[PDB]
Amino acid sequence: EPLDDYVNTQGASLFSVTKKQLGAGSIEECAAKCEEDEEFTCRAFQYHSKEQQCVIMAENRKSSIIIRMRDVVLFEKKVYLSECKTGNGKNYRGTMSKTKNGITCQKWSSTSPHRPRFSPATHPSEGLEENYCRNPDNDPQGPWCYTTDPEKRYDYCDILECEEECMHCSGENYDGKISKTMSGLECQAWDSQSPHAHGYIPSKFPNKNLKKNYCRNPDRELRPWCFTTDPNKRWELCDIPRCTTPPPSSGPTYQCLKGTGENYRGNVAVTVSGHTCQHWSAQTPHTHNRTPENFPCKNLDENYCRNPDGKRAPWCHTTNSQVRWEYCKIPSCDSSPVSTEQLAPTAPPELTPVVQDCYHGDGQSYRGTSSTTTTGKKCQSWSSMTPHRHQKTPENYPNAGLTMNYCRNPDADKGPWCFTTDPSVRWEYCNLKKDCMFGNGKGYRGKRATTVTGTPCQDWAAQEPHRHSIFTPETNPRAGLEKNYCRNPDGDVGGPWCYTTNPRKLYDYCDVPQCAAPSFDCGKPQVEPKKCPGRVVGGCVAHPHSWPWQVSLRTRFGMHFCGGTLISPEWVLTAAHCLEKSPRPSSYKVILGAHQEVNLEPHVQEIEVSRLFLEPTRKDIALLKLSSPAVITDKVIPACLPSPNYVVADRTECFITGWGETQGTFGAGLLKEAQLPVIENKVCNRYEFLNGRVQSTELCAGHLAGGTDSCQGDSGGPLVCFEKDKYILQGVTSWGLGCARPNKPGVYVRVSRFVTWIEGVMRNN
Repeated sequence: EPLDDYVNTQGASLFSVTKKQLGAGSIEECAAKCEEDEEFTCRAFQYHSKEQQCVIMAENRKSSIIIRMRDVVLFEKKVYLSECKTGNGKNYRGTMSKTKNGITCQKWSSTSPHRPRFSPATHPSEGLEENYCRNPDNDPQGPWCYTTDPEKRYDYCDILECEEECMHCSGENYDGKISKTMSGLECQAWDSQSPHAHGYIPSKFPNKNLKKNYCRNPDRELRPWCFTTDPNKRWELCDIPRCTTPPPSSGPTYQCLKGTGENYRGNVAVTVSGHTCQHWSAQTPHTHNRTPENFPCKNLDENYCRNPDGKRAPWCHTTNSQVRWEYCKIPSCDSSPVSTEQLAPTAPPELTPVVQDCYHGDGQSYRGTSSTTTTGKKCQSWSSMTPHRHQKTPENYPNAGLTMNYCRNPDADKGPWCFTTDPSVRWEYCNLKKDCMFGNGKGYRGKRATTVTGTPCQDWAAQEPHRHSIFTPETNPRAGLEKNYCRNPDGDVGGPWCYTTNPRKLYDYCDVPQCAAPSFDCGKPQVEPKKCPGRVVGGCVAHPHSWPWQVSLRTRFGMHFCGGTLISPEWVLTAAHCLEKSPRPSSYKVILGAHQEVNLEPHVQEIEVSRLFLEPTRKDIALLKLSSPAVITDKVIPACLPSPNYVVADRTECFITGWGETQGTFGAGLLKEAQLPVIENKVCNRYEFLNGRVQSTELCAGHLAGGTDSCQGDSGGPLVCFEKDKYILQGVTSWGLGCARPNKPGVYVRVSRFVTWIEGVMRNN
């Protein structure tokens, strides 16, 4: 199959020895454009995917120094990662770190130990690089290394033996082939809209490796697992033949102080706390969670003790119990750690609401990612975090050429860019720089075709000038992408542009401006918005209506406890957890536009939802449809189509609009906010924490480290999809009460389960 040698964690490239450059637009086309040349089997490759420009580097991290950006990808085919062979040799590209007897980096092309068997040029495509391990001479033994010590070579210690169905070395090698279970039942597809309305096809975050249904165990359970086809068993332990080896050697170790702290040679253990601790002859008879036989020979000097994980010191036991997480504190020149890595957001709106007159045209193409602006001010010194707040720093990616005060290419989107130190623009240029649209394509039921080049583009089904195998319009057909009509697949916040009739460049815009849809569009900030990092409970801020997509859901007198969402001139979604108990007549209440509790003002929509509602089954998905049509206004925005058959994104953040209580100032008044991601598929439904206490067909949100759901008042708001570049909809925000309950969010309500009335009544009212 054309896919089965790719596994990468991304964001890198290099200042390589020699370099090469081509183009392509699809993934199967690789099998007729990349492998066909003899020049090398690419030890790194660099396909900048969004604009068909493609690159490759003749040498890699095994021989040269690194660079990084967003969308910049040191692709490394599993051949150059092949820490193995089986049988007489086939793909081995070892790099072995540290043996029983202390071998590490020394080279093939060294004439010592014995008359030179290989050097990098001695075959054109088997990679006889520096020290790095190979099966070259038809010599069938496989794992061995050339060394400073002649004594012996071929034996079954550093010959690793990957029985690939479970753990070896770090336990990351979980790319197994089996799928079967302890019960003898079988496991659900991720590959259709039945039996269940969802799938895990490869265009989602790659480190999951979720191919079809084979064993994935990313958090290392004691036995493998996943979702049974049977919705009664639902998910369960996977079951397999036995395991033994594990083929360990001297393995991995750190070269500077990111490390575990195991190597604590010290002749003491001192702290301010006490006197002395445990020589485990003291185990008589209280057994301890660590004892010396599980550290078999590791410098336990009678018993000056030795580190059991965490950081740079011992923290073991004493016959007293004051604090067991007391580490030793010996004064010495040990170490200098700092916080680390990842991400790129906190971006500015570049002053577009009536555009500040310091930008030109639609930026039709600039030789990579760039269609970018020229608003133009002062650059960031990349050896300081400066100036105004943004989520990450140069010392997150330090080896990427980021020494001196080097101006260096950051994260691709603008083209060659620098963090611009000014309120009018937060990024610009790297300091050594040499039938028309609904707007965003999602279900654009139309057929204009313009470029700024004027006339129609190419049809994406066609193979001249641009070409594809997979990405035919028919392959992604849900509202039609046929013929030479306009389609932005980005649906970009920058507006409609397309992979034009113009060959081999970024895009082109229409001849045509965006027709207006504000305050009825899916959920757009039209004045492009301010943003801040969140990850504080309740709310750091209560902004003047830049969250305008607001309905408040209220008692019979009109006191405030819930929220809500318009979805047409009469259609609405809200919560119901004050309802959700008895099928009464008109008096429970809804307000359309109060960003606040009792403190309304008369510009808000204040015709009550006299015609309350609840489903043919009572569920909190209340379409509190308006009696009348709405009285829409700019600080009171509907969502729209609450559709089934869409699916939410994953691991990234969702959001809720929050009419909850304050915590830390005045006791009542105003709406606050929460940003909150997808939870891992092994939390609620599981043996330890709960054993199945909640009905998982409702949709959640929650961090890797705490938050809320929709609190009081937050309830019922637009259940905002962060998809197709600006907010749209899946379900309604459910209930809410009880602020800040640590790491315990709650319900949001799905539409497909009750669709015959939930999407039914809202037809053309």
